[PDB]
Amino acid sequence: MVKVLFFAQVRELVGTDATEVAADFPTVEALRQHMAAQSDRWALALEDGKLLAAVNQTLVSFDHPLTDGDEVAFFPPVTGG
Amino acid sequence: MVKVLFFAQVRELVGTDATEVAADFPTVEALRQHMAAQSDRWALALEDGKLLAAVNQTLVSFDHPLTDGDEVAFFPPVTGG
Amino acid sequence: AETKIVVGPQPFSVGEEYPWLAERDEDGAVVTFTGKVRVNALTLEHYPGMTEKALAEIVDEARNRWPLGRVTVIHRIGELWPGDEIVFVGVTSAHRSSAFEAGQFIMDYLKTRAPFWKREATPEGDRWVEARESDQQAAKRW
Amino acid sequence: AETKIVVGPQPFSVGEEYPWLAERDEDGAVVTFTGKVRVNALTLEHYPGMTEKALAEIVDEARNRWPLGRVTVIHRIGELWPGDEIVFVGVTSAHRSSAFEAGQFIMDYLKTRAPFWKREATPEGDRWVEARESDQQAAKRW
Repeated sequence: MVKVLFFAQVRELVGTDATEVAADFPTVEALRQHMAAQSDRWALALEDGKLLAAVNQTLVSFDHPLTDGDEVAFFPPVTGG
Repeated sequence: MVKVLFFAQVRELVGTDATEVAADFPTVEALRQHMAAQSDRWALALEDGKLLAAVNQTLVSFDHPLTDGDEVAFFPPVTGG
Repeated sequence: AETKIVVGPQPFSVGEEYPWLAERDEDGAVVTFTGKVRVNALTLEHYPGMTEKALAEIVDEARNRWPLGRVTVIHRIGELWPGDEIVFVGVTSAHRSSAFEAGQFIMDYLKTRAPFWKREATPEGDRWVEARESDQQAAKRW
Repeated sequence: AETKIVVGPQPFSVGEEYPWLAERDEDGAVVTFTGKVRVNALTLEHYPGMTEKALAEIVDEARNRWPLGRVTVIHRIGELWPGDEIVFVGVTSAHRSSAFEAGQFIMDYLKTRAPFWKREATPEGDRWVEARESDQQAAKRW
């Protein structure tokens, strides 16, 4: 199982803050592809070579491996400061 | 006439804040050489390729020309801030 | 030396933050940066937990590159208004070049690595602020 | 925009100086630098008249290189003690890189072009502080 969090535009488009997905994926990208394929709104939300990801609260490339218990977050380029 | 001011170590060694010299010199360096040649304490005070000069309150190279009425200052490298 | 990291909606005051930063006599140089919002509310969304962790990691890396004394980083969240101060970075060092360099480094990294997102208000609806490639360049140069 | 230059023996407070600097909403970035003395009194001699002129000229040049809003430069004179704040530079700009750059530029130039001299106290007599070639390098790089 992997707990998936969303922020900003990604959150608005998917319509939820978080979801717990009880399935195994090898990488962040594999998870992204399977989530995006649910429906049109999901594909819109998880589209892009700009999209960012964090695993266990560390920014990470999309080839980063996933295991049971990880926290994964998808979000747009940051705009703080 | 040229009014000559001194600061820091230069001031301490020459023993005065200021002096008005009623004579013409072509450049700051010419003035420096003539002042330095007065005595041993003057040569000590106005020695160096570190020594700085200002004419009319602007930092200046030692080949800067002098005229009647100028304010000239001799002082060590600055150490503010 | 000590590090202060604060993420919250409450306003900060440079006049309140400066004295703690400047307390130590051994730190001859103190640099601060304040970033402000330049009628239409801005909201700052963040990732609870990761935001504080990210900020701590940025300061950690700054300490590896420069000999720093006290450091403070404050970033606000929630709804803010034009003119509000949004971010504060304070750094001390024995000498000025380390304080200036580290202060700018911390901001460059905060702008690219801290999970914050700005949404603006505008007459006809909300608009998410766009990130800038120039900030990626500013960060990667270090 | 307005420039404040102060040369005098009186102490300053960043908490007092910051609000004026930060007043304008159009200036999104505010950078400050404070330099401090790190038992033995230090005295700061200066050249009356030229000192104020020099400081004004440095800020003038900074304004030619960067789009600056409000600027404040304060430098103390007379007798100071370890821990005393000696110098303050505050700069504002629309964006952070101009404020950081100009703030450091102003200090680099102040350290090489402003007529100030430091004398220290030490047990067995007074000692004039030595200038550093590294400050000449810092200034000429700009």
